[PDB]
Amino acid sequence: AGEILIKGGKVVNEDCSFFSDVHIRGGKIVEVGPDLRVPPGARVIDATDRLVIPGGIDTHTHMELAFMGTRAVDDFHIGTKAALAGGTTMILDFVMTQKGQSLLEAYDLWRKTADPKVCCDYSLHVAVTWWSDEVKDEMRTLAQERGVNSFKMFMAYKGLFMLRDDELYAVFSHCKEVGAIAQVHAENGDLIAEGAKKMLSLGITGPEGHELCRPEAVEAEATQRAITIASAVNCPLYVVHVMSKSAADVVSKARKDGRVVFGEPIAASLGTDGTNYWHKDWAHAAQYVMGPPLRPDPSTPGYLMDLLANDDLTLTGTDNCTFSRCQKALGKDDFTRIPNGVNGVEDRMSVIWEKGVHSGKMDENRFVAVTSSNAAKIFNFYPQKGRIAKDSDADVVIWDPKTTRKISAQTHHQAVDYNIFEGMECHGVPVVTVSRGRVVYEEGRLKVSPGQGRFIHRQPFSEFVYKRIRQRDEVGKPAVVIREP
Amino acid sequence: AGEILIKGGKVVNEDCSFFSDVHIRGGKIVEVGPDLRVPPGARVIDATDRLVIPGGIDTHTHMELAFMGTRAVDDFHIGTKAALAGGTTMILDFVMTQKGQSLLEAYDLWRKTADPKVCCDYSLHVAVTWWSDEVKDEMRTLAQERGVNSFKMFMAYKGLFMLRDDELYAVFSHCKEVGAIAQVHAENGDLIAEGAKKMLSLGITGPEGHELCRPEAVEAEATQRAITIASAVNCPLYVVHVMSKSAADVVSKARKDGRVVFGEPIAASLGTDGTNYWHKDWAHAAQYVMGPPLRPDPSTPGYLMDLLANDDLTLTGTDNCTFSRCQKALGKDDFTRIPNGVNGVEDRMSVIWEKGVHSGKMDENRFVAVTSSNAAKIFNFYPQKGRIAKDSDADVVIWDPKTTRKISAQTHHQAVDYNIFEGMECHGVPVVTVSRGRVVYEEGRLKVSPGQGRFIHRQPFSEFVYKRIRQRDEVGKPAVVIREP
Amino acid sequence: AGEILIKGGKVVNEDCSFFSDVHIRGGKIVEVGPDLRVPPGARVIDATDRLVIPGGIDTHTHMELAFMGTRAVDDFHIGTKAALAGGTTMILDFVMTQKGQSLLEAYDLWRKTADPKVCCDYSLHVAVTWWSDEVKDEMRTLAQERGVNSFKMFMAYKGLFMLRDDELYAVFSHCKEVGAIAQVHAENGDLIAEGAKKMLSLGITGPEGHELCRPEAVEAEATQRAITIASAVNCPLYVVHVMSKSAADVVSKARKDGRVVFGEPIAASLGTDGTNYWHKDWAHAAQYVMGPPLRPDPSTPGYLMDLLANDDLTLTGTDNCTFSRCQKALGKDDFTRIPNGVNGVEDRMSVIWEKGVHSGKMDENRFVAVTSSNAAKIFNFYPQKGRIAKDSDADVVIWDPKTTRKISAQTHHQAVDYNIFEGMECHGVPVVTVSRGRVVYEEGRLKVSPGQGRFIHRQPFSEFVYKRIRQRDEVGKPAVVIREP
Amino acid sequence: AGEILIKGGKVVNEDCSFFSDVHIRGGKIVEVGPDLRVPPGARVIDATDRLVIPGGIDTHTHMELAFMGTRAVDDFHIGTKAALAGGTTMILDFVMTQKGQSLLEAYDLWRKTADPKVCCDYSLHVAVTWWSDEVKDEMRTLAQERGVNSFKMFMAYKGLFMLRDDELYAVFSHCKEVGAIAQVHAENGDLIAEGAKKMLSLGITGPEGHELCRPEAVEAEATQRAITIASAVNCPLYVVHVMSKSAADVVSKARKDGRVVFGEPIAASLGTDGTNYWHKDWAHAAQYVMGPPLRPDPSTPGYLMDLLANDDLTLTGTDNCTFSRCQKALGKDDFTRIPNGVNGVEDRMSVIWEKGVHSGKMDENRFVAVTSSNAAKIFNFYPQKGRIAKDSDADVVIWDPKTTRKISAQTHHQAVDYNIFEGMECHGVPVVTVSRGRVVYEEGRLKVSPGQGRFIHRQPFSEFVYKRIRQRDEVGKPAVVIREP
Ligand SMILES: NC(=O)NCCC(=O)O
Ligand SMILES: NC(=O)NCCC(=O)O
Ligand SMILES: NC(=O)NCCC(=O)O
Ligand SMILES: NC(=O)NCCC(=O)O
Ligand SMILES: [Zn+2]
Ligand SMILES: [Zn+2]
Ligand SMILES: [Zn+2]
Ligand SMILES: [Zn+2]
Ligand SMILES: [Zn+2]
Ligand SMILES: [Zn+2]
Ligand SMILES: [Zn+2]
Ligand SMILES: [Zn+2]
Repeated sequence: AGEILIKGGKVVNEDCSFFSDVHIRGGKIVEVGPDLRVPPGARVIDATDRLVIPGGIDTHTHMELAFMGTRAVDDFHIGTKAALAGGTTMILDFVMTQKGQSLLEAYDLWRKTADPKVCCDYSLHVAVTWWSDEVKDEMRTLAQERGVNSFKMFMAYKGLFMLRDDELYAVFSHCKEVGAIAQVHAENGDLIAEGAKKMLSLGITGPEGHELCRPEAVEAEATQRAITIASAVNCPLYVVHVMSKSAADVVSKARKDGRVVFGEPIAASLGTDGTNYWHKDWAHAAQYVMGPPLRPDPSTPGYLMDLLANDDLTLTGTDNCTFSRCQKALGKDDFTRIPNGVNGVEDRMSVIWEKGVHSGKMDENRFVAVTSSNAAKIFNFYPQKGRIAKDSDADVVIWDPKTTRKISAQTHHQAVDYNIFEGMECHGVPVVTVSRGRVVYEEGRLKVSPGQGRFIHRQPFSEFVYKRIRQRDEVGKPAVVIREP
Repeated sequence: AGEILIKGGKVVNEDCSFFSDVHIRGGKIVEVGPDLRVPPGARVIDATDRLVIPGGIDTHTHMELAFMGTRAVDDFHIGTKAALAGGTTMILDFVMTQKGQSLLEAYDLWRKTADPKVCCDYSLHVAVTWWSDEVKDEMRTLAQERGVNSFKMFMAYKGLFMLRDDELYAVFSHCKEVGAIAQVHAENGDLIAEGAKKMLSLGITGPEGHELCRPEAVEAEATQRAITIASAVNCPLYVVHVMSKSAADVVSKARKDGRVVFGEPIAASLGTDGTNYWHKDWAHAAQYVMGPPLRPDPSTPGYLMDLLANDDLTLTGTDNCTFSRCQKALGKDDFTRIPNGVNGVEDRMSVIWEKGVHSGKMDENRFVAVTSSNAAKIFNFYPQKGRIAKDSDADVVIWDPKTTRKISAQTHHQAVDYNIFEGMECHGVPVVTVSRGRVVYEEGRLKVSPGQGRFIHRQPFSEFVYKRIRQRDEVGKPAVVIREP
Repeated sequence: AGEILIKGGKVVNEDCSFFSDVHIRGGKIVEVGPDLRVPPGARVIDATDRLVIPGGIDTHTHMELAFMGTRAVDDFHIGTKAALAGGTTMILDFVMTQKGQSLLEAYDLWRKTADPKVCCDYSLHVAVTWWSDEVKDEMRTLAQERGVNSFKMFMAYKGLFMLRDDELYAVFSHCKEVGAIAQVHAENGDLIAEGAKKMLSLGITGPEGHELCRPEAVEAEATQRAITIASAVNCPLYVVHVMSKSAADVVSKARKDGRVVFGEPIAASLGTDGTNYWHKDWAHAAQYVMGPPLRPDPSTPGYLMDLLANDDLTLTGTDNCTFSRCQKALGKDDFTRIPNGVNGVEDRMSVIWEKGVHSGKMDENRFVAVTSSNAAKIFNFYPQKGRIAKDSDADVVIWDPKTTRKISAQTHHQAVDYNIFEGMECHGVPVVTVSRGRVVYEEGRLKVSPGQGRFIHRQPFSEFVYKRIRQRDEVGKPAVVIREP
Repeated sequence: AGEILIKGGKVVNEDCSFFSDVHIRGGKIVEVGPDLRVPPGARVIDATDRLVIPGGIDTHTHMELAFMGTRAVDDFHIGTKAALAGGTTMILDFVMTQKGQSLLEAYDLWRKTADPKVCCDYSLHVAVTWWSDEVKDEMRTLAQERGVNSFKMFMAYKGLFMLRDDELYAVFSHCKEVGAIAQVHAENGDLIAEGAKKMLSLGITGPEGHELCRPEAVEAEATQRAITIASAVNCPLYVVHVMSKSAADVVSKARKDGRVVFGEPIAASLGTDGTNYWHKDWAHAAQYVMGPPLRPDPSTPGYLMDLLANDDLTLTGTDNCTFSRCQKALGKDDFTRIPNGVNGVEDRMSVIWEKGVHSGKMDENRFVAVTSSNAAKIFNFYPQKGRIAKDSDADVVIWDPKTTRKISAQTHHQAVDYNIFEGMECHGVPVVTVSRGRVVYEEGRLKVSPGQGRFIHRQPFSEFVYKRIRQRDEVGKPAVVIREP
């Protein structure tokens, strides 16, 4: 069996917190309540003075992605181990289909790579990086049979992944038809391409050139544009890696205006800023390079945390896409060649707790919402995950909100040899991680086998995403004026 | 016993909706799950094609209030009956303590009046309409022993209930000390007093004078002021009856800015507008008169519903404070003498469903949040109410979202002889109402006895309200700069 | 000679108003001051109780444009006559170069058509409707030798005039190089194309389909996008025909943010709204059809006037592009075939005075700014026009602000057989119009000859437009961080 | 006579810039034009490579004010000398009438003190620090006979100058009746009083306590409140010393909304920030203390300059109210006793040029608007001052925009022994200052006699301020609905 009783702790769900024990049997939570009996043989995890929360769900990872010449060093095995050590029990990774390549082939290739390696549960989003009848069919198959209800489109990466407004319109229309959510990388790829060309011609080859060629206006513009096209076809939209105040404000305004759109800041944009691109040490600066870039306005991470607290922004991922110091160095003379991507999978939970809960910006319940529950709602497996309740999956973290840990590449479990949060002292430590009903992390040690985690198959038409869309299809149809001919 | 099994319906909570039966025994929900056994003797309510939702909680009523010369016609008995017929199973009414009068006496007087009459559960807020050592002591007693964690302060009603900024500061400080929430009637009472004097001198004695003397700037101003004072003392704030776009925007901005404040639109401001004050029929116009007034900008109710959907605004009441046609007529020659107050207790649920869910602005789950769950969270009895779950109170409504009912003073159960929503066709009908585990409304008929309802005693420091306040007390203390003398 | 002395009136300039006579000799104002001597032979125009203002400058006309199959009925001759009768003494018309056609040929063709016909002064903007080395050269020639410092680009009209973001970037870059201002028609042409296709498939063929296929989000999106690209290249930008609140707000925000951008509402969007597209009479509805469309939110024209008063919006034109009732009827069965364009050249001045000055939104001086002075500043001939002062051109209107005139296609001087402002009672009447130092309109009668007006040759680098751009070129250059290799 | 010909320079007015000489005779500009003849005897000031601009007008000074126990060290003599040396040729100083004291007596006392000492022209605003029939009469006399059209009211300084909302309403009403503009010190005096009491009890006695007791919310709140009351009585309003982003945004929103209100940032809030209150050196920190305080958000001065460039904010003063290092030291142990006030009169022009024009935020013409022209328009002597034109007063500065000067208490002409802009390198130097047609400053040396300057008597109903107010009185009267009784 493996029975666990988590005793003495305070359960924290998105709605409220309460003292109760949690009885885990066979991969599931089978009872939640005060003073539960320890069945003979069951292991007791003593959660006295700890919070018992749903494991974190990272909506946004790229484990071992082949990108910009080289492949990310955190792979599905190490990446999921590092996740677990940081209190994160599921990741959602992007199938980065190449232009002209079958989405089903790319999906198959990702499942073959990840299935034997993941140490925690996971699922996949599929990038739609070109358009045709075939992609159209494949999206339906993915949504109805392969357990994927999220497709990722790019407005940046000109020549590589970018789609133009007419194609986004079509793609978004078909997302709505198959009951998928549309995710977008929202930056203006034409401005980025011109921008970088210009920074290089001016001899600005360092990482400050990377930020200067695509300042936050370029992100805010494409964010509004994506929302507008999606609003025109009544397709639900998800803006991945919101990095800037102005893009966050676009999302905030559109939601207030009743648009079905969700904004996802990431640990990087919540925990540090882009002043690091101006560091005198080139290696240090390059560590932070990713698209969109972190912003040189120091008030950014605090502001994004305030909007995350208030639900202008709704949930978090990390965009974990790591490259070692010697891989980043590929762009020593030209920032367009630094492989883009930062760490976060392991530290997300502590970073958000320290910058969001300890700071007084959000409460512990909103913390659960924005680290697991909302991901489960949008991507369609709530309350199977994201809630401590009978019948839910036993993905559970015992959390110490009072003790601190200092984040350091010297003690972290990620494969990357630096950490963008190097030195940060965070309140909020994952003391014990349970995944699929097994203790996989405790006393600073991991106990898990590659392949122990499972792919989570999801159904389309997630209710949290589609119930308003469908009611608007029914009452928001345009009408003709009846006239004499 | 009275056992009820509600079978075949779809349960709708704030987080998600799911098919399940609900077993009610002894005033409580004792089981929720699929295909439950009907125990011998238990009555089955067939909820096939219906939603099974928590009963509505009206945060804002004034049943039989003696006000402006006369007393409201809907009393605790008829008012709670009408509530039940409209799908609302709890009301929170205001103890309107007079200036210089003991808050404990006023509280006692309200409990004596309401206890033998209420047909559904209820609780009370207490108005703090003057300030002194005695009021200070009485507030502590109310909060610690009398089950009241909400105190109501007025920035309008000059000469009558109004408090100045220094007194609000003190009052708000002491609310924070006793773990109460501060509610405010946010209009500038000095502008209202000057405004009305001016409208009368210009011979504008009709109800249009009532709105013109205190247009929405006057509400927005006092709303910002209340938020600022409350932010200065770190006291949680609740703005009652938000009537206008601009005041709603103040609340929306303050929350985005991380201020602990909640905004409560009411059915009136969600379901109609203030163009009615300009109606050629004086009686018709006077029906809508209340403070703050409904606004002549027709886009108002739709905008307030959009902000309620997005959580800029968080929950709803009705400010039910009804006066018959012949009572309103007291101000035939002078709008300052029309007793202020409109209906809503009965129609709130259908009005919000039609204007909010049927319109596609919010989903059924957000509907439960803004009609019961959030009230229970703020006023500190969740999930005892506001949730369909084992151990919760059996206050449950079987709801038909597809059928319409037309609202009319001819068919309504309120004592008042008109209805501000006269003629409105609403999708969303309460077909069966269960209160304290008894069927009190079914087949258009009420079956309930005055006194059947119970006063709900609450504890202070509601966690949903105070967890951020307390963390800010711990990390947001101002520090001195250490200097050589 | 033709000497005129305008006596007894109050001169109104953009900065202030003052009593003075104005002495006109040889096409120029040669003296302004109190109690001027009447030289023997000079005609006195008695301006007692009248304002003496600079003639209106219409920044935005399409006289006799061949468009959507047919050509506008108001031609350079009738159009300029109608302008004069309405108090407007200069128009700036768009050379609508076709895709692949020489801009110089189109320019020559417009000068040949207009020179022998105009009855008042005029100048030209040139549309850049495709991109290449040749267009690049021609733009330089136009700017340096042909008196044109304004080029017009389209984000709408897919297949016809539309340019993509990379081309706008290049085009805007070259505008900056030649010291021109970039004008943009800011709507998303991909959304319009999809939108219309969809409205037709739903059998919405009436004019309401025209507005519904491109609601204001589509305008606001492209407006932000244009501003962003122009900000990226430091090119000054001008947004023509701002029709909606949301697009106006984009412009307002960008200016507050220090972006060099100007917004131009037109008489149509200041004086009426798009509810007319829903009129039961098809002919009536089609009268209002133009791109972007007038908006069905009735608060629009008032809001645009408030932003024009506050300088969020800076100056006005009419987009005068008129088609008779039988020409509009070309789209009786399909709104995509209604020739787009409304009237305004004649009524602009009275419409803006009535809706802006008489309403109390702006003063008479701001009225001069937004009807002549700012056009002269941006398009680079101030104070030669747009000011009553010694040495300025004698384009002068004697204006009665107190008397009303009702606008009617029955009394107007435009060739079109209807008027979108039909029935409007406007305070503010042009009683006498002086153009090039000659009385061309008085006692309701026109006295002017086709060809009397002159083309105004302008120089590039208008100081009002470029002084900030050039200082930013000097201090806003991006810098490299100096690092060890 | 004293004739001066200023030759070879570029004249810069609010509307445009142009090459011309300026002929000065007898205190007036008597001709402006190219290549003017030098009359025998006239002194030529060679303005080759210089701008010739209207002298600066400082709307906001307190020369030798007795305040908080002691009197400001810059008096009318030294203060006006320092003004002249900085390119400022007029100051408007506040008659600080004490509570219960005759406004006419205070006015007389200020004229007696200033008349024999001023070295440049000046005028006065009168503070209305209490309310009664007598103050009412005195305000009329001041406005009609004493040349004052601006009255200053306080929402801060509880116990000392503060007025409550009902009194502001009355005061603002009477300002409108006498054709005066209402100026307000907009901070919530009740919050300040509580705030400071709290900071002291926590042992925060340093200048950081001064800012922390009244953060920018306290300013923004009172700013909105003042605007609302003034909007209710249709009285034009002027918000003095706007110090914070949020208060500036209130003003910006109200103007966009068509409210007649003007915002005046000062040199301090445009040129430095409130991080200085946290300096380890107490003397340094105390130098910056004034009400409202400078703000610790470093983006503030840049943001205020952007809103000044865009006309959200309209004109500038300095609030010059200086106290020596040993006078500031009066509050060594208690920040409530540091005499409030900073320097600026001398450096305003260079500070604004460097931070506003050199930075690319505004052009030279907007610079003239916000340093002289708008003050002259609002306070009612334009174009007698604020314009280089025939008949205007010869208050003229020859300005070098290319050379820098470093500001230092070691080289400045103010009496105060420190400078809040210490060390700042500003482009933009006043090389020659002409006041009343005499060279009073050249080659770094002053040549002027105490009493040479004149008091400027103004008339009420300034047109720039009142033309919209009066039109709204005529068309914005509320109407009754006509009903059967
Ligand atoms: N961009 C980046 O740096 N991380 C992942 C690649 C992407 O999605 O943009
Ligand atoms: N105002 C009103 O009309 N209803 C209740 C009384 C109040 O709270 O203002
Ligand atoms: N569009 C329109 O209706 N008038 C002129 C053509 C254009 O510029 O769009
Ligand atoms: N406050 C200040 O520091 N300067 C002048 C006094 C005032 O007006 O507030
Ligand atoms: Zn991305
Ligand atoms: Zn990514
Ligand atoms: Zn109230
Ligand atoms: Zn109430
Ligand atoms: Zn156009
Ligand atoms: Zn046009
Ligand atoms: Zn002040
Ligand atoms: Zn002052």
